[PDB]
This record gives sequence, C-alpha cells and structure tokens, in this order.
Amino acid sequence: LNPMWRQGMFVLPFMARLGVTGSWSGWSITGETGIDPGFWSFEGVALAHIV
Amino acid sequence: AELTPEVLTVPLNSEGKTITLTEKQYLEGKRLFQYACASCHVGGITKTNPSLDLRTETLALATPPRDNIEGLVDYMKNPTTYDGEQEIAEVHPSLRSADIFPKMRNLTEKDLVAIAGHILVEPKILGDKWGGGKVYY
Amino acid sequence: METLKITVYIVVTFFVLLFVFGFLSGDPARNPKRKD
Amino acid sequence: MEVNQLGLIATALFVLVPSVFLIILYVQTESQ
Amino acid sequence: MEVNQLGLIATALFVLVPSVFLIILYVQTESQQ
Amino acid sequence: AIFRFLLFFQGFHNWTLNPFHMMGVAGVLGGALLCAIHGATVENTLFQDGEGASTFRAFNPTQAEETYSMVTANRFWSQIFGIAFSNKRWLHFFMLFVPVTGLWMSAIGVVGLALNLRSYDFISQEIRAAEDPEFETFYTKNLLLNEGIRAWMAPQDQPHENFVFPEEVLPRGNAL
Amino acid sequence: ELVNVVDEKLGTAYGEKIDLNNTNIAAFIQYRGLYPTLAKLIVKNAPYESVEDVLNIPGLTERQKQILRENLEHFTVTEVETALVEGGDRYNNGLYK
Amino acid sequence: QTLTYDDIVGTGLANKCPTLDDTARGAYPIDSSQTYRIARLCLQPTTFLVKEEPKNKRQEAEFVPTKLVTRETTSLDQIQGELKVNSDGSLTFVEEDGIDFQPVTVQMAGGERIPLLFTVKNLVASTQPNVTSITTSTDFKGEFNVPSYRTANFLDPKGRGLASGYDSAIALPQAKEEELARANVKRFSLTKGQISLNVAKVDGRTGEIAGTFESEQLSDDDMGAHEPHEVKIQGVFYASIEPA
Amino acid sequence: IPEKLAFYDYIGNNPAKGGLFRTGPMNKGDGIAQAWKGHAVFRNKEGEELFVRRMPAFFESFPVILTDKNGVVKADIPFRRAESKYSFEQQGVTVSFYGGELNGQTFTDPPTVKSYARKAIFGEIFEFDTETLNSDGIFRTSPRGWFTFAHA
Amino acid sequence: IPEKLAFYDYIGNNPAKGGLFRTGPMNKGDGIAQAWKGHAVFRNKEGEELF
Amino acid sequence: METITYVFIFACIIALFFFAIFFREPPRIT
Amino acid sequence: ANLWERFCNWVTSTDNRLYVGWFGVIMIPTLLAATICFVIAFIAAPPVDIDGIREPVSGSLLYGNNIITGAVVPSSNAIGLHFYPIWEAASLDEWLYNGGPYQLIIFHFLLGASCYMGRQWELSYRLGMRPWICVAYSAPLASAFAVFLIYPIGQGSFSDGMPLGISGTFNFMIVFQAEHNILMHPFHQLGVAGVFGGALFCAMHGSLVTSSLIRETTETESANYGYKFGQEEETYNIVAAHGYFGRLIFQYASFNNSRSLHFFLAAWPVVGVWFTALGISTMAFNLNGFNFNHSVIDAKGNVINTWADIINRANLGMEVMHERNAHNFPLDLA
Ligand SMILES: CCCCCCCCCCCCCCCCCC(=O)OC[C@H](CO[C@@H]1O[C@H](CO[C@H]2O[C@H](CO)[C@H](O)[C@H](O)[C@H]2O)[C@H](O)[C@H](O)[C@H]1O)OC(=O)CCCCCCCCCCCCCCCCC
Ligand code: CLA
Ligand code: CLA
Ligand code: CLA
Ligand SMILES: CC(C)=CCC/C(C)=C/CC/C(C)=C/CC/C(C)=C/CC/C(C)=C/CC/C(C)=C/CC/C(C)=C/CC/C(C)=C/CC/C(C)=C/CC1=CC(=O)C(C)=C(C)C1=O
Ligand SMILES: CC(C)=CCC/C(C)=C/CC/C(C)=C\CC/C(C)=C/CC/C(C)=C/CC/C(C)=C/CC/C(C)=C/CC/C(C)=C\CC/C(C)=C/CC1=CC(=O)C(C)=C(C)C1=O
Ligand SMILES: CCCCCCCCCCCCCCCC(=O)OC[C@H](COP(=O)(O)OC[C@@H](O)CO)OC(=O)CCCCCCCCCCCCCCC
Ligand code: HEC
Ligand code: OEX
Ligand SMILES: [Cl-]
Ligand SMILES: [Cl-]
Ligand SMILES: [Fe+2]
Repeated sequence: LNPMWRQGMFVLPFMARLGVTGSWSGWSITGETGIDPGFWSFEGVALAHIV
Repeated sequence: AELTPEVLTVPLNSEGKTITLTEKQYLEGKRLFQYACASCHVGGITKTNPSLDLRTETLALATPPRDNIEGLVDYMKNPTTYDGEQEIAEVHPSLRSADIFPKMRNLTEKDLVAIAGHILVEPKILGDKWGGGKVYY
Repeated sequence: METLKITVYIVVTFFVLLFVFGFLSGDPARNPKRKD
Repeated sequence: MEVNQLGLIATALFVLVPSVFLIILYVQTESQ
Repeated sequence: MEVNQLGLIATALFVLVPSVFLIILYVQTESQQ
Repeated sequence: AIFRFLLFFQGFHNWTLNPFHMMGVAGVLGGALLCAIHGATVENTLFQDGEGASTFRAFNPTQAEETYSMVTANRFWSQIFGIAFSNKRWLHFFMLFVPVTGLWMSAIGVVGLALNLRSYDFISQEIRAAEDPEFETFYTKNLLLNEGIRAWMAPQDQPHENFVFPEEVLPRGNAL
Repeated sequence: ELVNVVDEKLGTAYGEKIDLNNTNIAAFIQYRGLYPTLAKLIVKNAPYESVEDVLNIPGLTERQKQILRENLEHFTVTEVETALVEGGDRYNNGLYK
Repeated sequence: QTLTYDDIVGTGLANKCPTLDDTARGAYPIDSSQTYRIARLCLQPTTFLVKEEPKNKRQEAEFVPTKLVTRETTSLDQIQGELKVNSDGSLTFVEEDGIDFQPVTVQMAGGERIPLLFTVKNLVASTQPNVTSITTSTDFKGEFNVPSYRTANFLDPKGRGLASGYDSAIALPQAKEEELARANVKRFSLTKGQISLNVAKVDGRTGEIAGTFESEQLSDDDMGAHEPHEVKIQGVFYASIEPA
Repeated sequence: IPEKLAFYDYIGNNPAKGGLFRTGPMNKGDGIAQAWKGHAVFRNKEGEELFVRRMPAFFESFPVILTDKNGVVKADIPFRRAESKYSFEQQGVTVSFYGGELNGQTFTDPPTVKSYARKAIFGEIFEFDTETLNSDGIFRTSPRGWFTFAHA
Repeated sequence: IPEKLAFYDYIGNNPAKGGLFRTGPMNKGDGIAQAWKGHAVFRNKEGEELF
Repeated sequence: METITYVFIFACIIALFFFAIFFREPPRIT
Repeated sequence: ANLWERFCNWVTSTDNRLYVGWFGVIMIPTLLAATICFVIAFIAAPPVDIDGIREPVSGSLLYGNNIITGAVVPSSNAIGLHFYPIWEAASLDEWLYNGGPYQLIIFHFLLGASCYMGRQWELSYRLGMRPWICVAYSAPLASAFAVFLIYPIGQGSFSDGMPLGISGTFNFMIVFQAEHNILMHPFHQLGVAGVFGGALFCAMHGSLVTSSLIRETTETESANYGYKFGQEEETYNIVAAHGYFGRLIFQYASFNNSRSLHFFLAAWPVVGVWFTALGISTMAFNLNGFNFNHSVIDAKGNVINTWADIINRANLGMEVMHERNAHNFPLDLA
C-alpha cells in the first residue's frame, strides 16, 4: 500500500528496473528482509556515480 | 572561635564520665589518624564501606557503643561488626592484627586515646561535614 | 573480512617498503648543495 | 493562508540568481 | 527535526548576498586589465 | 577566582556553545599559530649573512636588505600547504587583524550574557529529546554537566541567596 | 494512570518506617543490633505478610528475637514493589555517600 | 582434557557452552527417592528473531532475522537450581541463581536497534510425567520472569528516571505536560517468557546433558516509552546434573 | 488582585530569561496568557503554610523546594528517591487557590500538587494558549531586552 | 481479493488526476494508504443492488 | 533540509580549496 | 634513467605543485583514509555506545545532529585499548555500533600528521633551508597525540579520548576539569600563557610592522601594493618601530634585532603549547592539578573556604553528573 511510486521516487525505479533491488541496511523493494545485495545496492550505485 | 576545653571534652565511657583532651592530644590524634586511618576514613566516611561512618550518632548505635574513648580504644584493639556479632581483626587494622596491618605495630596506649579523642572531637568542630561525604566538601 | 584484512596488510606493507627503500636510495644526496 | 513554505525560497532564488548573473555581466562590461 | 523553517532562507541569503557582491567586484576588476 | 568565573559561565551561560566565544577562540589560537609559524618561517629561511653558527649576530638593524628569503618561504609553504603568503605587508596586517577581531567578537558575546541572552539551547534538540528518551547527543550530555555545576556550586558561590538544597534534591548520576 | 510507583510508595508506611519487604539493607543501621547479621536475614527471608512474621525466621537465637521484638515498632510491611527489589537493589541501590 | 584461562582468552570460546560428543546417546536414571540439582546450566544463543509489524488487517507478522551488534556477550552460564521429582514422575527444575541474563542488541533490516534482556530469571521448567530417565527425547518446558531492561536508577538523556532523576522536561519549562507523560513517567515492566529445552545428547556416566533451546520474550520497552517487540531466541544448551 | 498586577509577578515576563537565538515574541515561548489561575497556597499535613522558593533569573532550571515562613525547608521534589525525607507524599503537601480561575479549589493528589509547585517557582500561575502560535515552552526576552542588547 | 489489486482500482493512483503545482508525493494528497476498507455494495430499500 | 544545507556549505568550501590552490594568482618576482 | 630512480626523482621532485616526498608516501594515503571515513561518519554513522553501557550516542547529521552538536563518537568502553579494525567485527553493523570509525580515523590521522611533520623537514632539506619549522609543528602535533592517544592509554580506554566533534570537544574538557582540576595545573597555566601571549605578540608584531611601513602608495590604493614579491629591500623601518616601542615601554624592552625578535615569536607559543601538551599527557597518569580543598582552617578547625573550594563545588557537579549511568561503585578511578 506504500510502494515507491506513491512516495515520489523518480530514480529508484530506474535502478530497480535493471536489477538493483536491495539496500545495505538489508531491505529489498520486493519486501524481502535479510537479502545481502553485495556492493551493487542502491547505496553502492549512488556512491559509484559520485566517485 | 577556638579550640576551647569544652570542645575538647568528650565522653570517656558509657557510664557518663568525661575527659578533657589537651590541644596537644587532639593534634597528635589527628596526625595518627592520618597515618593509620585516613586512607579509608578521610573526612569521617568509610571509602570501602560507605554505609558505616564515624559520626558520633552512628557510633552511639553501634554495639558495644563506640561513642566514647573506651569504646573506640577497644575497637582499635578488637574491632567487631556494627552489631558486635563477629570480630573483624582479619580485615580491619587493630592491635590484634598488627601482624598483617603493620602501621598498628608502633602504636602505644596513649596513641589510641589520641586517635579516639580526635574522632570524637572532630564532628563537634565540623558538624555535618564530618562523615557527610562529598555533598559537604 | 579476511579478504579485506589481506588487502590492508598488502597495501600497508607496500607503502612501508616504498618508504624504507625510498630513504635508503641515497637520500642525503638529494639536496641542492653538497651531494654525498 | 496555508501556503507552501518553500514558496518563499523558490521565489527569492528565482529572482536573485538570474538577476545577479545579469548584474555581473553588466558591471564588467562597463569597466572595460 | 523541528527546526526554524526560516533558518534556510536566512542561511541561503547569508551565503548568497555577500558572495555575489565579491564576485561582482572581482569580475569587473579582471576586465579592467 | 577567575577559574571560578570560567566555570560559572559554563554551568549558567553555556558559554562554550556561543558562536561569539568560538570566534574569539579561533582568533586567540589563530594568532598564537600565526605567531609561532611566522617566527619559525623567518628563522628557517634566513640568508647566510655571517660565518658564525649563531645567526643572530648576522643582523644589522640599519641594513636595507630583507634578512630572510620571502621567495623561499613562499615556495616552501605553497608546496607544503598549498597556499602561502606572497606580500609581507598583508602578512603582518593579517597578524594584527586575527587576534584583534577574535577578541572583539568575544566581547560582543559577553555583552549578550550581561542580559542572560545566552546561546544556551537548541530548541529542536530539546523537543526531540523530551519526546524520545533514546535520543542522546554530546549537547544533551553537557547540559546535565551544567546542571550538576549549578546545583552543586550555587549555595556556596551565591551565599546571599541562602540556598539550601537537601541531599535528596541534588542531581546525581549513579553511585557518584 | 501513568504514575511513578516509587513516588507513590513514599506516600505509604514505606516513606516513614523500615519496610521489611522493600527498604534497602543500609536502613537497618538506624537501630542497634540489626546490622549486619539480622538485616541480612530479614532481607533474604522477605516477603512477609505481617511485621510479626520476622520472628518466625528459622534460626533466630533468643537474643535476636529480643532485638527484633524491641524493634517491631520501627518496621512495616507493604506490597513488594518490583522497581525496588529487582536488580539486587535491596543490597546495593547505588547510593553511597 | 580441558583448557586454562590463557588458552581461552580472546578466542570467543568463553561465550560458548560445553558440547557433548555425538556418541553421548545414553540415559540418566532418576531415583524418586534421591534428590538432584543442576550444578551448571549454560544457554548459548545462536539466532535472534524479531516479529515485524504488518500494518494492515489480518496479515499477522513474521519472525525476521537480525544482526547481533553487541558481540560475544550473549550466553547465560553457571545457572544452578533444584531438580525436583513430582508425585506424577515429572521433573521440575527451579532456578536458584547464576549468570541468568545478558543484555543483547540486535539490528533489524532498516537500521532499527532492538535491545532486549535475554534471561531465564526465576526459571521453572518441568518435564512430562513418568520420566524416571533423562533420555535423548526428554523435553523441558517452562516459563521465566523478564524484568525491565533498565532498572529503576537508570537516567534518560534529559535526566529523567524512576528512582532518581527529574520528573519533567526541564528544558521545556512552560510546555504542555500532557503530551510528555509517556516519556516523563518511567515505569518498570515485568513480563513472563517461555522456553523449551530439548535434550539431544546424554552422558549417563557423568550426568551431563546437551540439547537445543527456543525461548520467547519481550524486548526493551524503554521504561514505558514505546511498545516492545516480540523476540524469539534459538540456541544450544548444556547442563550438569548431580545428586544433591 | 488585578490580573495585570499578578502578570508582572511572573518570571516569564522577566527580560533576563531569554536566549540569543530564541526568536520572536514572548508569546511564542510560554504562549499567550489567557487567565490568572489564582494564587497558590501550599500547606503540609500539619497545616503549616509553605512557600515555593522562586527561580532566580540566572538559572535555566531550578529545583522545587518549599520553605516555611522562617526559611526552613519542609518539602521538596527529590532527585534521588531512596533516602528522601521531604517528598510531597511524605509531607502531605496540598495546594489551595485564592483568586482567579481556580479560586476556592483544593488539590490533594501529589502529582497535581507537584505540577503547580513546578509552575510556582515562576511566580504567579497563568493559563496559556500554546496551540495558536505553536509555542515551544521556552522563555524569550522582551523588547526591553532586545533593545538593550542591540544598543549596547 | 488481495489489497494490492484493490489499491490499483482506485482513481487516486490514476496519474491523470493531478495538477501542475500540486507538488510532492501522492501521499501528500490523499494520505499514506493503510488498509482496504473492503468492497462496498450499495442496496436500496427493495434489496436491489446499486452501483 | 538542514542536513543538505550543512553538507552543501561544506562541499562549497572544499571546492574553494581546490581553486585557491590550483587556480591562485601566481606569485611573480617583481 | 632506471625505473626506480625515475620514481625516486618524481617522489622528491621540487617541481611538484604539492611536494610528495617519502614522508608523503605514507601521509597521502593515511590522511585520505581518515578524511573520507570522517566525512561519511559525520554525515551518516548511526549511534555509538561510547561508554559500553548500551547507551548509544547519536553523533551524525542524519540522526538528528547539527554542525555544532555532531561528532564522530569514541569507541566503546567495552573495547578499552583493544585494537578494533573492521576485520575484527562480525559485520560493519557491529563495527559501527561499537565506535570502530573513531579508531580508524584517529590512527590514520596521527600517522598522517606525524608524516606531515616529517614532510616539513624533508622539503626544507630539498630547498636548502634551515630545518626547524617541523619543530614548531611538533607543538600542535604533541597536543593531538595527548588527547587522542596518550590520555586514552593512561585512562585505559579510547572512550575517554576527545570526540571528533565541537560539542564533544566541550564534554571532554568539562569532564577533564572534574577528574583532574586542569585549571589548577601549572602546565595548563603555561599553555594559556603561550596562547594568550602568542596572540598578544601576534598583534604586537603585526601592528608594529604595519605602523612603520614606508610610504610607497597613495591614499587611493592599498598600501599592500607598496611591497612587491621578492624585493630585496625591507618594506618597513624597524628603527622607527624600535623607536616607538622602546619609548612605549623603555628602550631595552624592545627588539632592534629582527632575528632575535622572530625567534622569540617562534619560541614563546611553541613552548607554552609543549607544556600544555605535556599537561594533558601527565594527567593521563593522574598527576593532577593543585588541591587546596580545605587548606585554610581557623583556630577552632572550621574550614574557611577559598576560591579553590568554590572551584571544587563546580568540579563536584561535573563529577556527579558525567556518564550518569556508568558508575556502580563510589570512586571514579579511571
Ligand atoms: C580528494 C582527492 C584525492 C585523490 C584520490 C583519488 C580518489 C580515490 C577514490 C576514493 C573514494 C572513496 C569512497 C569510499 C566509500 C566507502 C564505501 C564503504 O565502506 O562501503 C563498504 C560496503 C558496505 O557494506 C554494507 O555495509 C552495510 C552497513 O550498514 C550501515 O549502513 C546503512 C547505510 O548504508 C544503514 O545505516 C544500516 O542501518 C547501517 O548498519 C551493511 O553492514 C551490509 O551488511 C554491508 O554489505 O561494503 C561492500 O559491500 C563493498 C565492498 C566489501 C566487499 C567485501 C570483500 C572485502 C572488500 C575488499 C575490498 C578492499 C578494497 C580493495 C583495495 C584495493 C587495492 C587495489
Ligand atoms: C581553547 C580554549 C580557549 C581559548 C583559546 C579561549 C579564548 C578566550 N576566552 Mg574562553 N573559555 C574557554 C576556552 C577557551 N577560551 C572555556 C572552556 C571556558 C569555560 C566556559 C571559557 C570561558 C571564558 C570566559 C568566561 C571568558 C572567556 C574569554 C575569552 C577571551 C579572553 C580574551 C583575553 O585575552 O582576556 C584577557 C584580558 C584582557 C585582554 C583585558 C585587559 C588586560 C590588560 C591589558 C591587563 C594589563 C595588566 C598589566 C600588565 C598589569 C598586570 C600585573 C599583574 C599580573 C602582576 C578569549 C577569546 C573572555 C571573553 O570572552 O571576554 C570578552 C571571558 O570573559 N572564556
Ligand atoms: C535595533 C534593532 C532592532 C531591535 C532591537 C529589534 C527587536 C525586535 N524585533 Mg525587529 N527588525 C529590525 C530591527 C530591530 N528589531 C530590522 C532592522 C528589521 C528589518 C530586517 C526588523 C524586522 C523584524 C521582523 C520581521 C520581526 C522583528 C521582530 C522583533 C522582536 C524579536 C526579534 C528576534 O527574535 O531577534 C533575533 C535576533 C537574533 C537571532 C540575533 C542576530 C545576530 C546576528 C546573526 C549576528 C551577525 C554576526 C556577524 C556575522 C559577525 C561577524 C563579523 C566579523 C567576521 C567581522 C524584537 C522586539 C519579530 C517580532 O516579534 O515581530 C512582531 C519579527 O517577526 N523585527
Ligand atoms: C526529468 C525531470 C524530473 C522529474 C520528472 C522529476 C520528478 C519528480 N521529482 Mg524530482 N528532481 C529533478 C528532476 C526531475 N524530478 C531535479 C533536476 C531535481 C533537483 C532540483 C529534483 C529534485 C527533487 C526533489 C527535491 C523532490 C523531487 C520530487 C519529485 C516528484 C514530485 C515532483 C513535483 O512535485 O514537481 C512539481 C513540479 C513543478 C512545480 C513544475 C515546475 C515547472 C515550473 C512551471 C517552472 C518553469 C517555468 C519557466 C521558468 C518559464 C520560463 C519562460 C521563459 C523561457 C520565456 C516527482 C516524481 C519530490 C519527491 O517526491 O521526492 C521524493 C521532492 O521532494 N525531485
Ligand atoms: C562533512 C561535514 C559537514 C563536516 C563538518 C566538519 C566540521 C566540524 C566543521 C566545523 C567548522 C567550523 C564551524 C569552524 C568554526 C570556525 C569559526 C569559529 C570561525 C572563525 C570565524 C572568525 C572570522 C573568527 C574571528 C577571528 C579570525 C579572523 C580568525 C581567523 C583565523 C585564521 C584563518 C588564522 C590563520 C590560520 C592559518 C593556518 C594560517 C596559515 C598562514 C600561512 C600559510 C603561513 C605561512 C607562511 C608564514 C610566513 O611567515 C611566510 C613568510 C610565508 C610566506 C608563509 O607562507
Ligand atoms: C596620599 C598618599 C599616602 C598616597 C601617595 C600615593 C602616590 C604618590 C601615588 C602617585 C604615583 C606617582 C606620582 C606616579 C609615578 C608612578 C609610577 C612611575 C608607576 C609605574 C606605573 C606602572 C604600573 C606601569 C605599568 C608597567 C607595565 C605593565 C609594563 C610591563 C612590561 C612588559 C611585561 C612588556 C612585554 C615586553 C616584551 C618582552 C615584548 C613585547 C612583545 C614583542 C615580541 C613585541 C614585538 C616587537 C617588538 C619590537 O621591539 C619590535 C622592533 C618589533 C618589530 C616587534 O614586533
Ligand atoms: C597535502 C597538503 C594538503 C593541504 C590542504 C589544505 C588546503 C586548505 C588551505 C586553504 C585554502 C583556502 C585558502 C583561501 C584563501 C587564500 O587563497 O588566501 C591566499 C592568500 C595569499 O596571500 P598573499 O600574501 O598572496 O596575498 C596578499 C595580497 O592579495 C593582498 O591583496 O594567503 C593568505 O591570505 C594566507 C593566510 C590566510 C589563510 C588561512 C587559510 C586557512 C583557513 C582554513 C579554513 C578551514 C575552514 C574549514 C571548514 C570546513
Ligand atoms: C585507623 C586506626 C582506623 C580507625 C581508628 C578506624 N578505622 Fe576503620 N573501617 C573500615 C571498614 C570496611 C569498616 C566497617 C567494618 C564493618 O563493620 O564491616 C570500618 C569501621 C570502622 C569503625 C566503626 C564505625 C561505626 O559506625 O561503628 C571505626 C570506629 C573505625 N573503622 C576506626 C575500613 C578501614 C580501613 C580500610 C583498609 C582502614 C585503614 C581503617 N578502617 C582504619 C581505621
Ligand atoms: O569514561 Mn569517560 O569518564 Ca574518565 O572517569 Mn571514569 O571514566 Mn568515564 O568515568 Mn569519569
Ligand atoms: Cl558525560
Ligand atoms: Cl564503576
Ligand atoms: Fe615579521
């Protein structure tokens, strides 16, 4: 009932569209808790663009 | 104010008899208290057991009452717990235990009177401060 | 974590060796007056 | 009136930033 | 956090107004020489 | 007595949180740094003007020539720190400016404290902390320190107020 | 509804006598003969339904009963309060001097 | 063979309950005449599960996994107590004493720290009737007390407490107090927990037993500030029995 | 007693109670005063009249101590409870109001009585609207204060 | 009927219901959706169902 | 918003560092 | 022309915009590591259990801090002086809770700062300079060692080292005053004298030189343009400056030797700061400030309070309140 598109997320769905789904804090946008996304998490993608 | 004979007059025993210390006695008892006792009893408290202090009111409720020269002299020779039930020479400095508390070795009978007298005089001078702890520093 | 530890050990050793061998490579001589 | 709080800053900056840009270009044209 | 909402325009103008004044003065110096 | 004044201003005025005090601190420390760094620089870019190992002798107060190399000093600092002075006049004016400005700033803060116009609190922190007993910052921790100081020092330091605080009212952490 | 139970307990006999079910052990130094031996025994054998229950503590010498008897009038009992008895707080409540 | 202090120290082995060999599948007989005690009971947790909050109607939450952030400080050990024989052949262990609590903080996905007092305080656990032997299928089931994670002297970061501290938000002198009541008035929860010990190994010679445990308790409520979470704990245990 | 006179006898109107970055009108802090609640009179269980020691301007916070006409402490709100002697509960402190909104009312339940005691350290007790300006409860200085600061 | 599916049958999630200067997330308008209240069936006095 | 402001100002100073070092007015002897 | 000799020649090159050098081979990485971890932690680290009591302290902007209150929080008292690199944690989540970043930052920074001092010697040598600027910098550097390493060693824990925060700095110095009465310690007194005097002498020297600049410009231009970079003549008149200052006090209280004067400028603050660094470093071993508590008594034995007793009252209020849930026993021995 509170998906990303209700929350004004614009780039989150572009990361999700191609496979990035989880966060370093351990949640996934699919609702799965406890995933280990690796480096290529939302946070790691952002960091890479900054670098 | 000054160190008059009234302040220097303290109970000798439970029966109510008294004794008037000289100033020399008082000063000598203070020094011997620093030498032998203050490492735990600075200010009239007890660092290793703060529930028991050297205020006259606490000593009066001790068994054998210790609010007097005789009570205190005896305590320094054969200390008991507050209710009198067990002797504690093994963990409290006393003449009985000068083997393991060597500062007590060189203490004469009149030294003990001086120590005892200082303990009884000091709350008359400092009041609440004596045995009150940091709150009164 | 062990991979990370390995990496730091190797990174650190590498830099410490640069430092030691750097200063053993005739450092007194790298000045603008009397080189020896 | 329960207006949008960021409206103030959006308006302020909307004015300030382009105006300052024109003032910079104008003042340095004059001094050459 | 429940901060003063004007703290932001206070901060923005505090940076912006004096900075712009220095920038103006420097650019017109450079195009003198 | 002055030490006591410093401690008063912490417990009562929270003076360390005052941005006018903070600029003063930067001025005093900035001046001390300038002092040590300028003296050191001059002494370590001296021209060899004499044969002796005491370099002091090799100065004449009437000589027209600079006694140290501003150019070597400028290269040194440009390469150690990235920027360096190039103008001896600006350098020395900066040394005047920094500690003088710092002290003027703190004077202003003290004027505010004449009125108890303190930089005591951050309102946003207190609102959250009041509502959220797990929120803790170094800011909240220092105010508890300030509160210890006020209650423990005021009876003796303000005798004319006849403050009597019984033991049970003194704020105290555990055991201590 | 939200009340501080320890404040609330100060408004009971606890606030005026030695409560055998709740009061920290250093309060037994206020009367003679009680500390440490009897005070130890009282605390270990709490709770009590009556102040007179203390005298049925298995093992009292007749001297100890007479000390308790003397002192009954300085004693009270109230319901055990978890906040005062958890944590070992009846032996050390973090107050020293 | 056994280890010295200097062998253990720094290894993490101090936080681990003793194991039994996998050959230890005997049985320990009970003489309803004799009396017994547990001389050492050791609970070592391996897993911490928290129930989530599912927001919508009749979905009911799941137990999700968590990350331990407080390190090897989790085990209960040196617990001792009566092991009783009841009229009906059941055994009841009554906890007398021991190191029967450890504060633990685990973290949930999303960053939320969840602290809890992992405990078996006042544990009374009973077996089935007609035991007469502790075997590799004996189960203990019981319940224990979970006192408040902080005790009454604990002062919050604005100095408010139960047995000590301020009784108001002193930094908001003229604020409305009603909204602050939940945070200004500390209370001291005391809740029950539930545990199952499943014996899987038994050394009939030495009295030692070992198995698996699962317990269920509430987390910290910060002296009434917020609602607790439900917590599930899994691990291994070891006990030593003795004729008393 | 006119409400206006009573409102001067209240520390929230004291210009030395503000802060440098506590901005805006005094109403934004304690709120908009609506009414005098009345004059609070504290008595202990023995019927002695007790007096709240007033907060001096220097103190951001201040304890709650009650004194008799002689200055002898007879009640307080304790920090450490374990060894307290002067709690409102132990001393049976009550509060009665004369004048104002609460004239003729007596409160006996300790937490309500402590509540008014915490306000009496500020002097006379008032009712404030805090919703209208979303007042945060923290004292601000007056124009007397801001003018002096600026001009000095 | 799963909540997810019902939530799609709601005009508040139709992207053609907004406005150019109505800013932010959809949750700043109708709110953060919490639950399906259920499917409402309207009847008249004669028991006939109305839509 | 306050977090963004703080980090923005910090970022601006770091960028200023870069220009003051690498794009300074070069000191030229006389 | 050998590959290693080429690298060595780039390392020590005097033609690099920033000098690298051998000390810099260590300094660049370790300062980069410290700086990057600090920036990220100050912005986004979660709360850290500094005193080991499971009482986490929020220090970062994202968890409700501002610039003044934020800090990278010292590592947990539970760790003491144990080494807590990342690879010793079960997870980064754990390392964050216990204060690992603080250890990473301070150890890299101390190394990098130590190499900073060496780099100052090193370029001085390559440029044909005298060597001792790095000796001046040893005063600040020793001071950082004191509050980040020495004091934690003596007290047994990095949880009592200075926080990397503005308000944490203040917490540190308040609690230092209650546990050590630093104000009454003569080495702190000398540091105040080095720092007040340094500012004084900074102002003096800058105003005296500025007072005696030789007219080289008009009223309508900054006098700064009267000095040109690398001119050989002095730009002020030190004999005019000596003549003013020696009449302001008396003649022999004024320098007429520029070399002595600038040496004095260097010596005074450097040495007062050495002592204050030494002050922190010896209070690390609990040789505390002077104690005049109850030193004055009257003929009866009443205490007569002095301002030292008033200080003590303040110190007590700091002692009894700090780390308010962390002490179970009556003496705060470390
Ligand atoms: C200024 C000019 C100077 C010029 C210099 C030129 C510039 C050079 C560019 C440098 C830029 C530096 C950028 C550093 C960013 C740090 C990234 C970080 O720390 O990110 C690290 C991430 C963080 O991981 C996640 O970290 C998370 C941390 O959570 C925390 O963080 C969350 C916020 O994200 C929430 O707050 C959450 O609640 C909180 O707990 C969780 O713990 C996850 O479990 C965990 O996966 O790790 C990972 O997954 C990724 C990597 C780990 C893989 C594990 C294998 C071991 C790794 C070996 C690699 C060593 C490096 C090689 C050296 C090479 C030498 C040739
Ligand atoms: C890093 C630590 C640090 C630093 C550098 C400073 C720096 C400063 N502090 Mg802060 N301070 C700090 C920490 C620090 N403080 C802390 C932790 C506290 C506790 C809250 C305080 C509390 C504090 C207070 C309470 C005050 C300061 C003040 C000051 C300023 C003093 C200015 C000065 O030189 O006065 C020295 C005095 C003068 C310059 C006045 C005139 C002196 C004349 C010329 C004397 C001439 C004497 C003559 C020669 C004869 C003497 C002879 C005799 C000695 C024998 C300065 C900005 C003061 C301030 O801000 O004032 C505006 C102030 O009142 N500070
Ligand atoms: C003598 C000047 C003066 C005085 C005493 C007042 C006093 C007052 N005004 Mg008024 N006002 C004034 C001038 C003045 N005003 C001017 C000139 C304007 C036009 C901008 C206004 C606009 C105005 C408005 C819009 C409002 C007031 C309001 C108020 C009240 C509360 C103000 C407050 O919160 O202050 C807060 C004060 C501060 C936060 C202190 C600022 C300190 C600055 C930041 C220091 C700068 C330091 C500097 C950088 C130093 C470094 C330099 C160095 C490096 C060289 C108070 C009665 C308010 C009110 O209640 O109205 C009904 C309100 O809403 N005033
Ligand atoms: C491809 C462009 C794009 C798109 C589609 C979005 C889309 C979105 N953003 Mg994002 N965003 C973008 C670029 C974009 N963003 C950029 C570049 C930034 C940095 C400034 C942001 C910063 C940002 C933030 C900070 C936030 C969003 C949020 C959102 C959501 C709400 C948008 C809203 O209310 O707009 C409202 C749109 C308007 C009011 C329209 C402005 C157009 C006016 C008419 C100006 C043009 C007039 C022009 C000057 C005329 C000149 C005439 C002259 C030539 C003659 C939405 C999903 C919000 C959200 O929900 O976050 C989760 C939010 O908080 N965005
Ligand atoms: C990521 C996030 C957000 C991080 C946040 C981190 C954080 C905590 C940051 C907070 C920052 C913070 C708020 C700082 C507060 C600072 C503050 C109080 C500001 C003070 C402002 C103010 C104006 C104060 C008034 C006093 C004042 C004017 C002080 C100025 C001090 C100052 C700049 C002094 C100089 C310092 C300095 C290093 C000088 C070097 C000079 C120099 C290169 C000398 C070398 C040199 C010497 C020679 O002799 C010669 C011959 C030559 C040639 C030569 O070169
Ligand atoms: C009725 C009855 C009974 C009453 C009678 C009472 C009575 C008669 C009273 C009246 C008394 C009377 C009539 C008057 C006479 C009184 C009398 C003469 C009293 C003396 C007054 C007095 C207190 C004076 C104050 C003394 C004072 C504070 C001086 C201190 C000196 C001092 C410590 C100075 C520091 C100097 C120092 C070493 C260096 C300065 C720093 C320095 C590095 C400067 C930089 C610098 C220096 C240079 O040099 C040059 C070149 C340059 C470039 C440069 O950078
Ligand atoms: C490996 C080494 C890495 C070192 C990196 C350090 C780089 C940072 C140094 C400062 C760069 C910016 C200086 C710009 C300004 C700058 O370009 O000044 C350049 C200026 C040049 O002086 P000149 O004498 O050439 O100029 C005189 C004439 O212009 C007269 O008009 O130098 C001075 O003024 C230096 C003294 C003030 C310098 C104080 C700077 C230190 C302050 C640091 C502030 C930190 C706040 C941090 C908050 C987050
Ligand atoms: C120097 C010779 C002295 C003297 C004259 C006294 N002490 Fe001590 N003291 C210590 C402890 C732990 C206790 C409590 C013992 C117990 O009851 O368990 C005491 C008690 C006393 C008392 C009785 C106080 C009372 O209220 O009855 C007296 C009169 C007394 N002491 C005198 C601890 C220490 C020390 C720690 C090593 C040392 C040293 C001393 N005491 C020294 C002395
Ligand atoms: O940690 Mn920081 O602080 Ca140096 O003492 Mn002990 O410990 Mn804690 O207490 Mn006081
Ligand atoms: Cl603290
Ligand atoms: Cl402790
Ligand atoms: Fe100079």
